[PDB]
Amino acid sequence: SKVCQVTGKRPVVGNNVSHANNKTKRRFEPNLHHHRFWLESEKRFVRLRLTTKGMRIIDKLGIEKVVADLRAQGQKI
Amino acid sequence: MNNERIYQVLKGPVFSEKAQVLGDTAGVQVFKVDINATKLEIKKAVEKLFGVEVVKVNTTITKGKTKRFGRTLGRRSDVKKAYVTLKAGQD
Amino acid sequence: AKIKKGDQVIVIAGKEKGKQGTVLSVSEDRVKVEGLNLVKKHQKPNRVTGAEGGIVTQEASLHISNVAILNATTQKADRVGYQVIDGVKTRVYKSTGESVAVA
Amino acid sequence: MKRTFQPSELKRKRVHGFRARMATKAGRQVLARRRAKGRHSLTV
Amino acid sequence: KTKDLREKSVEELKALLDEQQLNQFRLRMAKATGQLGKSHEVQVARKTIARIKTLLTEKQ
RNA sequence: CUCCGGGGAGGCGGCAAAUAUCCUUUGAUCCGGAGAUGUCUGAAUGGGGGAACCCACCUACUUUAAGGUAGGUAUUGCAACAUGAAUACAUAGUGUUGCAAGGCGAACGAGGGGAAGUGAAACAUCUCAGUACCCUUAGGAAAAGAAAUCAAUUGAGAUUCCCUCAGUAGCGGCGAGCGAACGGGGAUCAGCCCAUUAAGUUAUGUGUGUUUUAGUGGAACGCUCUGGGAAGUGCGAACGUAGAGGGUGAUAUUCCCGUACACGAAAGGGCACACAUAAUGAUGACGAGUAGGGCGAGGCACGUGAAACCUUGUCUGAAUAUGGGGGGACCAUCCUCCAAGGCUAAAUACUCCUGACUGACCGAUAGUGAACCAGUACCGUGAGGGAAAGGCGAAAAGAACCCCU
RNA sequence: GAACCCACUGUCGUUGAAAAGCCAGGGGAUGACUUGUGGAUAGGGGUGAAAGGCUAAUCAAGCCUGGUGAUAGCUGGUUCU
RNA sequence: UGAGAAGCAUGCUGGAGGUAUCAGAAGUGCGAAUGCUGACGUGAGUAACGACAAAACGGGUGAAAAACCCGUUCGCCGAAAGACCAAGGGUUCCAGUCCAACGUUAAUCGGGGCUGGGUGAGUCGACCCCUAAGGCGAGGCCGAAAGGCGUAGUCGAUGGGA
Ligand SMILES: NCCC[C@H](N)CC(=O)NCCC[C@H](N)CC(=O)NCCC[C@H](N)CC(=O)N[C@@H]1[C@H](O)[C@@H](OC(N)=O)[C@@H](CO)O[C@H]1NC1=N[C@@H]2C(=O)NC[C@@H](O)[C@H]2N1
Repeated sequence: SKVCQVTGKRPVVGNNVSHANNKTKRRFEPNLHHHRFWLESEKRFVRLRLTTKGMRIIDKLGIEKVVADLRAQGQKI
Repeated sequence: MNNERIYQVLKGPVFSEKAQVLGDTAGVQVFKVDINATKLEIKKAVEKLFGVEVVKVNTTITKGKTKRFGRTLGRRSDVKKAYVTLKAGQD
Repeated sequence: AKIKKGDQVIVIAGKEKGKQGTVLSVSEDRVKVEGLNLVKKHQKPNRVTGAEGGIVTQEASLHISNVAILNATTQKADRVGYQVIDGVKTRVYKSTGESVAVA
Repeated sequence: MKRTFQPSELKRKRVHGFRARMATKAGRQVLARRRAKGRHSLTV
Repeated sequence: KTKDLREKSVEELKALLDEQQLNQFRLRMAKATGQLGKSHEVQVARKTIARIKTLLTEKQ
């Protein structure tokens, strides 16, 4: 399903609101996509399904820290 | 085979005109047997408990009747019969 | 306040009130007393066993509360209590406290 | 004339049978409702 | 009869079980043929078998 | 079926009589506690399958014939061990052992989605309503909880529930409608910690207390009349820490079962307290992709409104105690608190169940659909729908025998 | 032109023998044929050599259970002196 | 007896409950709603008794015979109105016994009631080995959840195998 591995983001529900104030159900979806990251400590590429905010967090903290954190939550990377 | 099953296989004789004629003329004994008894089981049981020689065993199953006794409907159990042919002159 | 199979009782209620006899059986809350409360059964003949029928007289049970044990010394109705004499429980007459006489 | 009910035991069991009901969650809910109502017979 | 069975050992109990089962078969056959007037012996044997099995599992 | 305890004259369950065999004072039936056995289907788990069936494999013992007995053989997750590619180290993958989970079931809890009929005397904003329904998942309760909270004499002091404030202040095609807070009075009261780690909670073992699962004793009425039958009439007695109730041939404190009261446990279970040993609390050490901001939505009584505050799908993005949040646009001054880490009982919600007690609740077209062999008969492919039907007599004493047929 | 598959005309039947038939005639009958068994497509959906036809004797939106005791400025009824 | 809703007394039936006065509470009063449930009328002893292939007589049993049994005649079908298999049904099969209800009439008869019998396989069929359409599906891909699809496999005859 559409879940970001780094942040846990998922689609949420909301409304389309028209000019006459008609309200209809809608969904907001994350900016999800697949990306390969080079893990040097393991000499391999890891493929993650994540968002652009996930990429920003990886840029901030390093891929090793993020991968260790995700493993600590029971994610089989 | 164990003696427990050996003593449990055979239930009793059959008393009817057909059974009597078969016993009188053909050297055939008709038994009521356990519903799950096999032909080999019946052969071994008869041979052990009567000291005769069995040529062959024929088995048939008759489904129980459903009758309205009083105000309630009841059903009888299925009965398996065994035709046991003895060798030459026995029993 | 038990009534047992061999006691001597006197009827205190019903059409047999005032008569006495030996109890023949106690079952549930009903008691049969020999010679008392007789009914006439019109027995049909039995085809299988022969034994042609007829009008027979037999005892019918009364309610257990309709009889009382008879005190042999006083010839009066009485109630029953229990006393632990020695180590055994024993029935006694409430009027005089004597042990119930085995018949 | 040909009427609507044309019996067939195999089709009856494969469509409405115990294992067919057990195969889906809606069928298991059907069995739960019939058990709660106390039906003497659960399935065909 | 329970005490009498109880003093016996395992081997004697296992033998008595076979004798009682054979006797049960004989009694059933006699009742089926109709040459058995007294009928309580089938119940006695049926209870004796159960008592023997109970004592066997108790001792083992 | 076995053992232990209770009980003491009968019993072999009911419709459902009757008969035969019988059992039992050498202790039966029956009652309570603890064990033994416990076929097949069903999460069903050795494979399969149209539920109650079909077909198997491995190991050990046993038989002599085409078998028997005992055990093992599902999947997934975790851990240990062994093995092991592309590819050199490795990794993926594979196997064995051990541990755990799955399913069912009332209501209450928490979370993920979420209508329309209707009202507005039409209808789209709005209402109905976060209701009905679907989905996931706990516990005996759950959730919340120890201020980056309110207040506005500079005061209060965690959370939850009830009464009031008040149909007030406000929101609203300013329509129909929706509808607070502050303060006050009550219920219950409790705080403790972030790496040598707290309160608390859960298991196990021992001790004490209490309760529960059979049971025992248990007072005292006669005569007379009516009557098929007395408990009713008339007369006179007795008990009462017992005049609750039920039965007995009509209406009984004293006929029976009981009731007040006084005793009672081989053995097992529940709860409370204390101690002892584990674990857990506890991968967490003062909180950065965080607070705040632009765009789009949601929640707040509050529908974009002068709209503060909370949540975030998207794009961004600090200061870090000489610092930061709030006080309903916003600024200054004052007051107040310390977010981006946690645990925590009670007052609160409910009834598939167990025991006792109660009703100006019904009495067979009523009361459950069902007082009775009812979720049955019957109807439908199926989901599903769904009845009718109580009363001889105190006691069967349920009509021997004769007559017509 | 028989079996088989259809259904053009007429009488009868219409509380029927039958909730669509009988009888006398009629069309196709080696093909775009008829038929058994077992499967697939599910409700604003399916399927349709197309009639809004068919989807269990029900179809301009199947059936069942829930919202639900929908709403009805309409019709009926509303019990002794 | 009273102005009324109603009250009072008593004969018969019935066989165990009823209840003044004054207060108190309501499932408190029925002719209608094409109202609901049960019972019973009118039509009326009226229509009808289900293919127009068709019956007649002698004897038997029996309470009773147009319908049952035996016999002698007559007639109808004969590409089905005969003989089988699958599906479906489930004891309807056979014998004895009974006639209330069921049978569109009666019934001694019956697919009706009651009691007892009856289905015998190495070669027939199923089971079994094999696969089609299609179903399920270890891992896997996808999806708010439920779930959708699908690989290796595993089922599935209407077909192949003594
Ligand atoms: N001058 C003229 C003379 C003429 C001459 N004579 C010739 C003549 O012409 N004669 C005519 C004959 C008349 C008639 N034909 C005879 C007849 O009919 N016999 C019927 C015989 C069989 C009868 N069916 C049996 C029957 O029904 N049992 C009932 C039944 O099981 C059940 O009842 C319900 N609810 O279903 C039960 C309720 O609990 O009660 C049972 N029974 C009970 N009794 C018991 C009791 O009292 N206490 C204890 C308990 O045992 C009680 N249960």
